[PDB]
Amino acid sequence: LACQEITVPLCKGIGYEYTYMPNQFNHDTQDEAGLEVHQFWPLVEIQCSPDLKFFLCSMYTPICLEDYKKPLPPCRSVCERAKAGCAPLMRQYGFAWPDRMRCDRLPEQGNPDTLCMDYERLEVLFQG
Ligand SMILES: NC(=O)N1c2ccccc2C=Cc2ccccc21
Repeated sequence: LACQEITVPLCKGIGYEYTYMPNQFNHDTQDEAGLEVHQFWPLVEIQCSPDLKFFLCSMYTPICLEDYKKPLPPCRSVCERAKAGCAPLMRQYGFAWPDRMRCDRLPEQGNPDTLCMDYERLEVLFQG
C-alpha cells in the first residue's frame, strides 16, 4: 500500500528502491519476507540462474511505485528463466519449485491493461 525502502539484504540494490507489504507469501513485514527469502542464498551464490535473485526479490519484496498503484509482478518469462536454470539442481537435492512461484499464474508481457517487470544489465524494464 505505502512504499517503503527495501531493507532485505538480498534485495538491496536490485534495480528498484521501494517495496510494499503484504506480499503474496503471507508476509506483513519485510522482516518476515527477509527470513524466508534468505533461505535461497546458496542457490543465488551457486548462480544456477542469473535471473534468480531478481525473480526472488520481485516476488518477496515486490516493486512499489509512486505513480502506479496496482500490484506489479515480474513477467512470466523472468520466472521461466529462473526456474529453467535452478529447478533441476533444486530437485536433485530434494526441493520442489515452490507452488507460489508457479510461472503460469504470472502474466505475460504486452498486457493491454497492466504492466509486468523484467530487467536488463541492472535496469528494470516495464513490459506490461
Ligand atoms: N500481488 C499480485 O496480485 N501480483 C500479481 C498481479 C498480476 C498477476 C499476477 C500476480 C501474482 C503475484 C505477484 C507477485 C509480485 C508482485 C505482484 C503480484
